[PDB]
Amino acid sequence: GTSVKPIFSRDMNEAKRRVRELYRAWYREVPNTVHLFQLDISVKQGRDKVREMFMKNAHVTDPRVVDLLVIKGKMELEETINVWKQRTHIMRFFHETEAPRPTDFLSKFYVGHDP
Amino acid sequence: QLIAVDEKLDITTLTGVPEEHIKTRKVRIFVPARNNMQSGVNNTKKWKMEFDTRERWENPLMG
Amino acid sequence: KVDDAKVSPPKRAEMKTSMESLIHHFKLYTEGYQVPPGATYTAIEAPKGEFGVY
Amino acid sequence: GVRTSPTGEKVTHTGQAYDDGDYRRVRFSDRQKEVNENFAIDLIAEQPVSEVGSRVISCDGGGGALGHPRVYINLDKETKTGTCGYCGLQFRQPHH
Amino acid sequence: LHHALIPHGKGGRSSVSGIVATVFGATGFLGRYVVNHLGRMGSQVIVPYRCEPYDTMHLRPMGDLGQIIFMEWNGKDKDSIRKVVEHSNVVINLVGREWETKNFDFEDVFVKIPHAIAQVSKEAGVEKLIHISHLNADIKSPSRYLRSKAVGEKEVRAAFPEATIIKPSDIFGREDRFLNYFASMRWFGGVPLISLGKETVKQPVYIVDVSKGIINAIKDPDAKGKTFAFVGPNRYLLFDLVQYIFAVAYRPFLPYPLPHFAYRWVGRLFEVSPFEPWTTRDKVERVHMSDMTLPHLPGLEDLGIQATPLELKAIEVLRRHRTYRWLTSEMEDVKPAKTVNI
Amino acid sequence: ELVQVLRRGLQQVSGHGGLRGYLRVLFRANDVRVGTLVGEDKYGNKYYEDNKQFFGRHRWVIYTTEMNGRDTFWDVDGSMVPPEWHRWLHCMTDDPPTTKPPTARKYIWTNHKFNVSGTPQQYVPYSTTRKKIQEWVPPSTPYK
Amino acid sequence: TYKFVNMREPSMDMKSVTDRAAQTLLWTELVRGLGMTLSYLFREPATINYPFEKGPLSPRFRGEHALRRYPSGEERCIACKLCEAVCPAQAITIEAEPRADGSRRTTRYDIDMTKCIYCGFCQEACPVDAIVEGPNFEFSTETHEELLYNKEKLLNNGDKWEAEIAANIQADYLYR
Amino acid sequence: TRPTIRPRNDVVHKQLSAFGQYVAEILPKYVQQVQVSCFNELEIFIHPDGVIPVLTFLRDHTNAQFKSLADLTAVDVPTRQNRFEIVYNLLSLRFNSRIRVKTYTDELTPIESSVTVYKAANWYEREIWDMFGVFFANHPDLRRILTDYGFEGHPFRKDFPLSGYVELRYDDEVKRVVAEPVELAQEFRKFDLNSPWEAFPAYRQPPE
Amino acid sequence: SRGEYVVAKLDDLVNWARRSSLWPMTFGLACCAVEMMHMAAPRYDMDRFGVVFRASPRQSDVMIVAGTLTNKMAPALRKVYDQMPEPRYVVSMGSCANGGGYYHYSYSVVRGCDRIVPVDIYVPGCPPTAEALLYGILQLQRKIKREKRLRIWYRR
Ligand SMILES: CCCCCCCCCCCCCCCCC[C@@H](O)O[C@H](CO[C@H](O)CCCCCCCCCCCCCCC)COP(=O)(O)OCC[N+](C)(C)C
Ligand SMILES: NC(=O)C1=CN([C@@H]2O[C@H](COP(=O)(O)OP(=O)(O)OC[C@H]3O[C@@H](n4cnc5c(N)ncnc54)[C@H](OP(=O)(O)O)[C@@H]3O)[C@@H](O)[C@H]2O)C=CC1
Ligand SMILES: CCCCCCCCCCC1=C(C)C(=O)C(OC)=C(OC)C1=O
Ligand code: SF4
Ligand code: SF4
Ligand code: SF4
Ligand SMILES: [Zn+2]
Repeated sequence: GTSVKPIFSRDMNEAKRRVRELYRAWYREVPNTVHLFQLDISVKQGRDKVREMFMKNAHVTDPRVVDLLVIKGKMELEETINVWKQRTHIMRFFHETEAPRPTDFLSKFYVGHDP
Repeated sequence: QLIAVDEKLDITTLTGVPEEHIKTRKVRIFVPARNNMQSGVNNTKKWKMEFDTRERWENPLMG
Repeated sequence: KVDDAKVSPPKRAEMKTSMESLIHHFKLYTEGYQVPPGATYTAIEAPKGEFGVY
Repeated sequence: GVRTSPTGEKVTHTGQAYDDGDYRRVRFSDRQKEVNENFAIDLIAEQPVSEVGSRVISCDGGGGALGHPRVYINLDKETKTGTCGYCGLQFRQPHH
Repeated sequence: LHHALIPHGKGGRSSVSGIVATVFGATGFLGRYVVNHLGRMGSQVIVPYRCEPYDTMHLRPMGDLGQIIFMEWNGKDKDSIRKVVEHSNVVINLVGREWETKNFDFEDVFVKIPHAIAQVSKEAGVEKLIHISHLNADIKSPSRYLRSKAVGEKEVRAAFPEATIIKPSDIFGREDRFLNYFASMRWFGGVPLISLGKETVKQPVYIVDVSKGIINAIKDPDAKGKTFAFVGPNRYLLFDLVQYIFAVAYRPFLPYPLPHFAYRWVGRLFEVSPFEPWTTRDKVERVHMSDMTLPHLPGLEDLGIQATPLELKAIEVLRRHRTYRWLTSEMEDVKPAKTVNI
Repeated sequence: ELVQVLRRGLQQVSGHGGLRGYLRVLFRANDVRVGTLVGEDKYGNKYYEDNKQFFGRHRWVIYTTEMNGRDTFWDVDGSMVPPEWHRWLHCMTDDPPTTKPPTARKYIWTNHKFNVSGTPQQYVPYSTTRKKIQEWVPPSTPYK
Repeated sequence: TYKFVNMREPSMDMKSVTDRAAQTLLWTELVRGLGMTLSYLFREPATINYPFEKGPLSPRFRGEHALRRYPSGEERCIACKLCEAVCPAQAITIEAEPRADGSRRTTRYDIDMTKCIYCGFCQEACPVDAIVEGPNFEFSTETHEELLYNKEKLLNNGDKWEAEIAANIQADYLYR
Repeated sequence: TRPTIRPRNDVVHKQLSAFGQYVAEILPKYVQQVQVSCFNELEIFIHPDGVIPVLTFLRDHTNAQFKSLADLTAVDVPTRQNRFEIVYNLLSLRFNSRIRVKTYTDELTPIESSVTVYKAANWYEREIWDMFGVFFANHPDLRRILTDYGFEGHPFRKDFPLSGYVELRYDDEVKRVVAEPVELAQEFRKFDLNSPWEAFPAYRQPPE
Repeated sequence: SRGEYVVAKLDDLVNWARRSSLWPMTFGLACCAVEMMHMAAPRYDMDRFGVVFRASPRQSDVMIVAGTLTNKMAPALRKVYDQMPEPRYVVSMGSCANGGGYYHYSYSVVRGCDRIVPVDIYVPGCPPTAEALLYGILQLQRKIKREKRLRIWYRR
């Protein structure tokens, strides 16, 4: 039984429903974010980034963890809609200044000691 | 009323830790050894969790 | 300050004269004093209102 | 006791001087290198050795409470003088 | 490799890259981006400056403590060059003017100064030299600016045989004189174009692309004695390019043909300014000159760089030129221009 | 009592060494008060006191016009005050370094220097420790 | 035990009513405020003529750091590293080794003046009065790097300010 | 004892013990423990379900009248199965007294919001959610309060690094403030201060 | 040369005008600002030097960063710095603004305002005394006096 108290959803299906509503809200919001913040990206880039951030957590199987992720995503959306975030806060999702760190063994061996 | 989750605990997606510092880290769990310079044993009572040692380099301006 | 060299540092003249004073100065300025385990909430009437520390 | 390195750089009392091929020398171009000229080792070597007539002497660095913690130095060896571990003053029993 | 010059760290602000670079002309358009890219990864940067120190302040946050060092230099003095290149293993030359003054002509800034820098760096022991030329540099070129570029690159190659020569083509960016120039041409009502800009082809290149190419050429071991051409991914007619510029800035486009001699006279008229001229005869010459095609030279793709199309980066330059009514218009709204790609 | 303050003004004019001295002190220190001279520096600063002024205005320094290497007719700053007159001037003591001179030491700077920031004499930090790891030097002879 | 600040009733007689009406119509309290400002106008200002006049300080004042010497010229510091241990901001960095004469001395003694909080804990923790906070406070720089003090800079500060530092310590040491 | 030792107050100790017994008797369903410290402070350890009732009882009851919420905070103890310790501090002006109410939770179990009992809790609860990641159910407006916009993680957790994971600087290429992985020119120097000799025999633990 | 003399005199005039009228923005973050408030107090009277606080960044000349700069605040500081018209100067006051100070190793503190804006003068202290800040402003005045913009333009 494990006797755990829920946050919002009884099982994974209502969690998936809440995920879909949050995705709908973000997808609707993206063009307004592009217009208001005066971003150089296109609406396609923003919606692809929203999809990427959603798929970053696609492996979660605990409804409580999914509920907390939806709560945090709703917090982020409320921050974005009210222009509490600035252009820098939105653009931090794209890592435009960090150089691309290689993945293969040889390049890591050449560069330094990190695994 | 309870929901009876049946999956092992996993909070990696909620701690805000970057990916590199989850899958590439190795933590050691151990009772620290007594400092051989002293006879007191009060520091050998608890368990410690520590991370693997990464690179340290000399700063060019000050050393 | 309280006349307890395990909590308050001794005078500089005593630290430069007595072995116990030097040892206690060394340990109070390197490690500090151990505080017995426990939790307190202490409040005062600061000029802006009740100021407290847990 | 300053000394100049073969590149023209002053060698500090810690013996630190940049190598002739070290790029960090560029930090001193159009500027200077801060070097303290009063080398403490020479200044403490300049002091005379005090003759005292006891096997154990006491040293507190002078100035009473304004010096260092008071220590006691043994003077039984005639091969070497007794050196204070704090201030570096030397003491000895009269010989010869 | 001189242990103090061994790379260390993660490649960030507090790391050591092993690069000590003296960047001549770092207080200009390309120089600030080059200095920023060097200071991102923890390089030691030497900035020779002739201007007022107030004009160098924007370069200060670009590096960690002690990693950016400002020294005065004189182009006509070799001792200054020697002083600023003594302890460097990389020297980059970005000295240039798009007009001539009473103390420096095109020969002074594109032949004599690069030759002095190259010779002093060679005799001082500098291992790597990067020299910047123009894609359209030509000894027979009508413009003096490209003739001087060709002579100077020949002289630099003579003085520093192992140098790397990079030939970009009309860099565009936030502080450029390419998109801002055409955008500012709106203040005269109509846009004067020689032959309506119908027999001119341009291949502009992004500023970040050129800076990353220079950084990679510094870090590339095979790029020692090569010559590179930095161009964009698309070729445009001048008419279509200016029309697209005015469309992105949401300004009324009124192009008209102006004969070559009349435009040269206008440039000569504008040359009389004691301050920075709005245009010159040389500028008029270079604007209407077609960008050369040099397929025998390595490009940005040979240095691991994918050239950024203008249609992605033009808004960040031209949104400043819009009125209040059109400030918030999105990037994908202005229908990219037609491209003559071979 | 108006004539009294007018006479005090004329006395301040006459006590600065004429009209030229009055103008020099007006345009150098924005003040024309007259006080009893306490002492002079080896650099040229003159120190005056006036116990009838309130705490803060009862001690002051007229700076020299020529310090170590620079012309200080207009460019003066508080860092030019030597440590002994620094202690006197900031009211950390009631005794001038004339009546109570400091203790002489062989290591004490015989010449005070002001703030040297922005000059070729500025302090540049550097690491004062020796190289930690020594590299192996390969032999200079061939191996076959 | 308490008091009220705003619990007084105005009298309702004709005299008080007329006084309040005249106050309303002729603005007497506003004239009182004007009179207070006018009184302040003719007072002597509290301004001092900086930099020619300086604000008062104390022998306990904590300013720029310095490293001291014994009267023989030998360094007082013995690399015990108590100041480094006590520093609340970790502004002190120390490395030591035996000297060529076997003495216990530092090879690196750096203070990050942009990390320092100028609390004086280091000179309390020092057992030999080696590191002090001097009386100097006018040492603004033009670059960040100039505020990273190494051992040479601190020894120069000590050699430069020793005359004032010793007098301040002589004035204060019986309270410590 | 004498001069250097803090004196005791037996009257207050007895009064606090009696009132703790009173509260424990009145609410056996939720109260798990009652304690009175040597410096006369009363603590009541309750079950998480009783947050709203117990607090309500301590606010509205005639004999308690703990009408002021002085402080509400969390304490993180990683070695416990229930990681987070939620602490309420209450002041009663009528009886000139203070009380502490302590409960527990983990990373995934919500706690009931107390804004219906004390309005002052609102921001406090937000801070807990900001600083430790504890979710409060039925909070009228729950969101970050102290950290920067978009900040990931909860910094007051013991396993959160002191300097965090990202740092900020102005980048001129993008003409804006950017965030990058942290690098420190001087690493924070860890000190090992604990003595290997025991200090307080009164708190010695069984050797297991 | 007549032209060199003319540009030198004009440089002198403009430098005198710019350093004799320095208007810092009404901008403070932490305890250091309190000491800044003591520099405008009657004892030091910064207004007697020509130094007047102005709230609008468009009407100000100097940024005095008096207090800790957090990560949440850095974009606002950069924004109100960018909105200062030129010529503009920045004075970093106190340990927190200089290098982070007491909170250098925090997760939410910028380790020195010079990571965000260029800095002309660093005023050490925690906090610097009002007199030390006044010394910093006078040193900035001297630095402005050392400017040679028109001479550099003439020698181009
Ligand atoms: C007519 C309308 C058009 C023109 C509008 C402007 C009019 C001209 C402006 C009036 C000029 C007067 C300013 C001169 C004041 C200088 C005072 C003195 O202090 O300057 C000293 C030296 O002077 C400066 O170096 C140069 C200033 C003099 C300017 C050169 C004269 C050029 C005049 C040309 C006018 C032409 C106008 C445009 C014509 C088209 C430096 O001292 P400083 O360090 O500060 O003070 C330290 C503070 N202490 C004293 C308390 C210790
Ligand atoms: N801009 C473009 O579209 C592309 C330019 N590249 C080449 O790349 C080089 C740099 O480009 P860019 O930054 O845009 O040009 P800029 O005019 O913007 O900057 C030129 C730099 O060189 C310095 N400089 C110029 N003249 C002198 C001189 N007589 N003495 C000393 N220093 C001088 C300037 O210093 P200061 O500020 O003091 O004047 C400045 O730092 C140039 O040689 C240019 O020809 C070639 C293809 C096109
Ligand atoms: C004009 C009279 C002096 C005003 C000085 C303006 C200083 C502006 C700093 C902003 C600020 C204000 C207003 C302020 O009131 C305050 O106290 C809470 C601060 O924290 C120290 C501040 O930083
Ligand atoms: S004054 Fe305080 S913060 Fe500064 S070095 Fe000394 S102990 Fe450290
Ligand atoms: S300055 Fe004093 S406390 Fe610090 S290492 Fe030296 S002797 Fe020890
Ligand atoms: S430097 Fe010190 S006084 Fe100034 S803001 Fe920071 S903590 Fe406060
Ligand atoms: Zn001794």
